[PDB]
Parts: sequence; C-alpha cells; structure tokens
Amino acid sequence: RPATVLGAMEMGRRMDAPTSAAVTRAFLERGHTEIDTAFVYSEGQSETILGGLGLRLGGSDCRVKIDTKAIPLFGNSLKPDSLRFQLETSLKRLQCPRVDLFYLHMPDHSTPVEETLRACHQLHQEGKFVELGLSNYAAWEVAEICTLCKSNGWILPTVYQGMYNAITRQVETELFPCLRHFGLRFYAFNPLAGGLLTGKYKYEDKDGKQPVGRFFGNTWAEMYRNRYWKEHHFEGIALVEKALQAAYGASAPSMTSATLRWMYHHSQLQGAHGDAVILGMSSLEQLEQNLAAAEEGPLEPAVVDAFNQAWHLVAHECPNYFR
Amino acid sequence: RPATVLGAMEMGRRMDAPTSAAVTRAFLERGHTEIDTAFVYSEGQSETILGGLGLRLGGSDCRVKIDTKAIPLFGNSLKPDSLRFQLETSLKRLQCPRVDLFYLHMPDHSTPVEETLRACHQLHQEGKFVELGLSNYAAWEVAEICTLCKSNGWILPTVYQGMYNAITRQVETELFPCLRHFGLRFYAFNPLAGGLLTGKYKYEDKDGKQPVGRFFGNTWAEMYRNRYWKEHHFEGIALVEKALQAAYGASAPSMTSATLRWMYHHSQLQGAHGDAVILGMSSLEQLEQNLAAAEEGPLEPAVVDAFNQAWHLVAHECPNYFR
Ligand SMILES: NC(=O)C1=CN([C@@H]2O[C@H](COP(=O)(O)OP(=O)(O)OC[C@H]3O[C@@H](n4cnc5c(N)ncnc54)[C@H](OP(=O)(O)O)[C@@H]3O)[C@@H](O)[C@H]2O)C=CC1
Ligand SMILES: NC(=O)C1=CN([C@@H]2O[C@H](COP(=O)(O)OP(=O)(O)OC[C@H]3O[C@@H](n4cnc5c(N)ncnc54)[C@H](OP(=O)(O)O)[C@@H]3O)[C@@H](O)[C@H]2O)C=CC1
Ligand SMILES: [Ca+2]
Repeated sequence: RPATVLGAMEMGRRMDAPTSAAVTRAFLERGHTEIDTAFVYSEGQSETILGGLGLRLGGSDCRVKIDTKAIPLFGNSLKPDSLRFQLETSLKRLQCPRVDLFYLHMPDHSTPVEETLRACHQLHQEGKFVELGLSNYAAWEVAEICTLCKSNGWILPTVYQGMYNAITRQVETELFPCLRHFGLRFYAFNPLAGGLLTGKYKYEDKDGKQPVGRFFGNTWAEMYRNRYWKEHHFEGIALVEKALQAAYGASAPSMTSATLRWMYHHSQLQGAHGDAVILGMSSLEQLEQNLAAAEEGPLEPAVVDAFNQAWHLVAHECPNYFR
Repeated sequence: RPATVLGAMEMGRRMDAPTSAAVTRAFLERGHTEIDTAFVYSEGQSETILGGLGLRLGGSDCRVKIDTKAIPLFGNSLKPDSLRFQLETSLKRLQCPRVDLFYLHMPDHSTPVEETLRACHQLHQEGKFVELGLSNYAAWEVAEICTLCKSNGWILPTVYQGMYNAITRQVETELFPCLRHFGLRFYAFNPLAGGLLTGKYKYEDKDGKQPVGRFFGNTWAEMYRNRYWKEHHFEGIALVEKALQAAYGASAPSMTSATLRWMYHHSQLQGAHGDAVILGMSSLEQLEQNLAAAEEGPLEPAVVDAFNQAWHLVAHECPNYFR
C-alpha cells in the first residue's frame, strides 16, 4: 500500500546515462511516478541525466514527479543566496521550470533556520517548487520549523525523508509521532541499509575481499561502514536468514526480498498517509529484483519476530537519523 | 557539582507527617534548598504535609524553593479552568501565595497546547508562580512550546523534569540537545530506577517473595514493573556489582551509592547549566544513605564502563521518557 519512489543517487556514478534511462523506463512501466535526486548527487551528473530523458519535467502535460535537495556541505549553505544557486542549477540541469518537491537535505547549524525558510517561501512564491521537504533533521527541529511557518505564514514542509530499515528504527520513537502531528509524510531511504540487508556481504570482508560496492572503494565507503558494518548487524542478518529457512524452507525468498517486504508490510510506514519507500540500486538487474519484492505480499509472523529480534540486537549501536 | 532536589512523592504515602518533617530537616541541614511535589501525590497529602512544616513557603523571608505540578489524568485536564483549580489548590495546601516552579506534569493530548500556555501566562501574570516547567513531554513537543511562547510573548519553560538513570538514557539522544538549545535545565527523576538500582531485589521475586515496596503492593506497582523489572536489567545490575568488587574489593561501595555517583559525576547532567537530581526515598535511613552518596566523589573508569555496558544491554527495551 505504501508508495515507491526511485532513488536516483547512483545515476551518473555506478550507472551510466543509458543504464539510468533503462532503469527509469522500467520503474515507470510498473506504474510508479516519483523520482528522488539531489543537487550534490554524482557531482550533478544525476540531475543532468534525468533532465535529458525528455520527460518534460515540471510541465502540466507530465505524469512524472521530481524531487531534489539543497545542502549546507562544501562551499554551500542554506543561507538565502546559496539556497537559490542550488535550486536554480537543479532546474537548469533537469530542464524544467519547477520541481515537485524541494528538500533541505540536512541541517545548516551555522544558519538560523528562520533565514532559510523565508528564502524557501520566496522561492515557492516564484513557483520554483510545489512542496517543501526536510531530511535528516531531528524531530524537534521539525517541530520548530513547522511552528515558525504557521506563525509566519510560510509554506510548511509536508514531506520528511529519513533513514529507515528493518535493522534501523530510531525514527520510530520520536520522529514519527511528530510527523503525524504536523501532517508530514515519511519517505524512507537506506531501505536495504546500503545493500547490507541483501545478505551478500560477510563481516570478515573488511579485512580481505573488500568487494567494490557501496561499502568499498568510494569516497563515502568509510562512512557507510561506520553506519552499518558492525558485528552485531551481521548477527542479525544471520538470525533472519535462519528464520527464513525455518518458516519457508526450500521456497524461501531472498532476504533482499524479505527486507523490502518488511518495509512495505510490517513497518510504521502507512500508505494511508502517503508514506513511501525510496528504492536504491546500482544496476538494472537489481531494480527489477527489488520492484518485484515491492509487489510481493506480507511475511510469516515468525520472520517478522526475527527481524524484531535482530533490531533489538543492534538498537544500542544504531546510527542517528539526524545530522 | 549538579544540584540536589528533594523528592516529596512518598510523603503522605510511605512516610507519615513526622517522618516527612524529619526528612525535610535532614535535607535542609545538608545545605540543599529545593523540594519537588505535585498536586496528585498521595491524594494531596504530600503538599498538605509540606504546607504545615512552617517553612513560610513562597514568602520573601524563605530559604526553601518549592515545586509543584498539574496533570491531565483523572477528571483533570490542562485546559485553563482545570489548570487553575489544580494550582490554586496546591497553593492553599502549601499555605503559600506562590510556588517557585510550576510544571505541566504530562502532555494533555486532548487539549491544544496553545490554550494551556496562554493560561500558564495568565497565572504567571497573577504571580501564582515564578518559573514554568515541563515533564514527560517529547523533545519535539518542548521545541513547539518554546517557539510558541517566544512568538506569543508568554513565559518560556525553563526547567524540564525527566526520567534519567544509569540504566535509562533515552533522554540523551534528542531531549538534551533540545534543552541546551532552548536553555532549559534538566531535573532527573527515577535516579535509582525506583530502587531497582539499589540492588536489593532479584528478578525471581515477582513469582515469590514480592517485597512490599515501589514494585509490589500498591496502585502503581505494576506500572513500575513494566518499566524496570526486566530480565536484562537484572543482568546489568549483576555486571556492575561484579565490576565494583573487581576494581574496589573489600572497600567496595554499595551500588545505591555507585548509581547515584554515576548521575552526579558521569552523566550528561551539568551543574554549570543548573541541572539537578531529584532524590527518592521511602524512609529516613534511606535519605541519609543517599545524601551521603551525593557528596561522594567520582568512580573508577572500569566501573563507569560497566554501567555503560549494562545500559547497552537494556537500551532496546528502554522505557520512553515521554507520555
Ligand atoms: N538525503 C538522504 O538522507 C539520503 C537519500 N537517499 C536517497 O534514497 C535512495 C535510497 O538510499 P540507498 O542507500 O540507495 O538505499 P538502499 O539501502 O536500498 O541501498 C541501495 C544499494 O543497495 C544495493 N542493492 C540495490 N539493489 C540490490 C539488489 N537487488 N540486490 C543486492 N543489493 C542491492 C546496492 O549496493 P551496491 O552498489 O553495494 O551493490 C545499492 O547501491 C537513494 O538512491 C537516494 O536517492 C540516499 C542516501 C541519503
Ligand atoms: N516528573 C515526573 O513525571 C516524576 C517525578 N517524580 C519525582 O522523582 C522523585 C524521585 O523519584 P523516585 O522514583 O522516588 O526515586 P528513585 O528512582 O531513586 O526511587 C526511590 C525509591 O527507591 C527505593 N530506595 C530509596 N533509597 C534507597 C536506598 N538507600 N536503598 C535501597 N532502596 C532505596 C525506595 O523504594 P521502596 O522503598 O519502595 O523500595 C524509594 O521510594 C520522586 O520522589 C518524585 O518527586 C517521580 C515520578 C515521575
Ligand atoms: Ca556480542
């Protein structure tokens, strides 16, 4: 019931222009509608690829919805001037007059949030975007922002994009309550923990095999290792894999599939409120594999219990949902 | 360095009028200053006892600072009218014209927070209290409240009273950052987890011994059991007890003492910001025992590591700091 959005992060990085176009064709041919990219993804090659797929983005004669973000990393801030530069560039790349969703990618702890939101309003007034979004803000920062917008009559954020998966559930305690209260819908990223929950890695690979992927041989490799590559995580994947063979046997699904099905059927996400899962992939064979799992049904209760047991294993060493 | 406040919950319940007066005398004779009670504590007998100790409370010729609260349980709400009835009664009981701190005991999910705060302001304008407080609100509810007060020119809350102890640290992740941002000081309750961290119980008592205390034979017995009486908690106390004997030997302190010393020396509480620990007791022998531990010095690092290891044991099954 929960929506599916296309994660365009690896477009320009692991997937070339052709592979990315193929993936977008596949995604849309399953009736899905929305795509997530960002100013910063693959040095801007992501937004430029999508902008050149002739999707007439931002138009009225247009079925596809597009999402982008502005960050306060590198030279950039979320101060008014930088904020504009980043969006205006995203637009020129995407070859469109406006985006459907515009996120603040992360908190800019050096810029008062008031200044940023006023600037967001002024940009909304100019029709550069439809909906405002937040990502990686703490629950309480969201509460502040929404209250400031109500009282200053600025556009309220209506979508939160956050780190959520079967073995990473910090968002549940405070963020979700908060989001439901202020009426934001939640879009999940890292739904496979970068691929860790596909079960294709073993802990001992950090010392030896080091397979070129999300966790090895790129700029952000180490960050992702500090996030998800813990011993207790690999215990938890094993625990689920054993529970899968036990309850399903020979007919057992891949735990790529199991992990995605957890998000769609057994998480706190709710189709009713417009929540979505942002799917990640580095290849077409992976997307087809994942889109299938999206449509698959719910899991036996004994497996959902095992996921829960695995989460309890790692909860103490869980990464923060906020920067 | 962190302050000490007297928990007056058991006054009228486990401690009679005489025992409570004795405890207040002892507490003040160590140079401490502030006392925490509530409208609801022991059906009002707490506030009435304190009011009859001739402390000339709320007066100018008065060394002691007094704290009370209004709840939205039972008939009561935090709507303006109820709010007044509760405070006005607290005053008549305490025999004083104003309280030094006035908490909203818990969130009233059936009353818009705006209505409540306006009423709090109007009551502050009338000089019924000095400082406004919150308790058991989610970090993000606090952020909302403070922002509404700034923008509506109402009194801001300046003290948060929250559930905090060596084996219960959920407040650390989001609440504390938030509190430091809005300038609230934190007062810890449940510092001994209701007495569980005194190490006087063993898990197997629920089935047999059931010793009349915080955890047995009262209205709230079962709530406290659902909060702290878990198997993994008792593991953790054992882990600390072994670490104490290991690093200190024969000269090892009681882990009533160790637990309190953790709050005062090794927690996130900071004397600098005016943070405090609210001490609980059901007898005078307990208070003298605890007040001693308050003044004791810091702990060996190997023991602080053991507390940390114990917290990691129970973090997944940790009670929420918010209602
Ligand atoms: N702003 C934010 O806070 C964030 C937003 N996002 C957005 O959300 C999306 C989701 O995040 P992401 O980390 O991609 O989510 P995932 O947890 O699903 O990670 C996707 C990764 O998992 C692996 N994978 C994908 N498909 C398969 C498969 N079929 N079988 C085995 N492994 C597979 C791939 O890793 P590998 O290359 O190792 O094979 C792929 O790169 C991103 O695309 C991006 O648009 C992402 C990160 C941050
Ligand atoms: N803001 C809020 O929502 C809350 C506020 N409060 C406040 O917090 C204060 C402190 O909380 P409280 O839970 O009472 O504090 P603790 O967590 O320290 O628990 C106190 C209880 O533990 C036991 N105990 C005390 N001293 C000893 C000792 N020396 N050796 C062994 N056991 C001991 C006693 O329980 P027993 O005799 O029954 O075994 C005592 O009644 C309260 O008094 C109250 O003012 C309390 C709850 C909620
Ligand atoms: Ca282990």
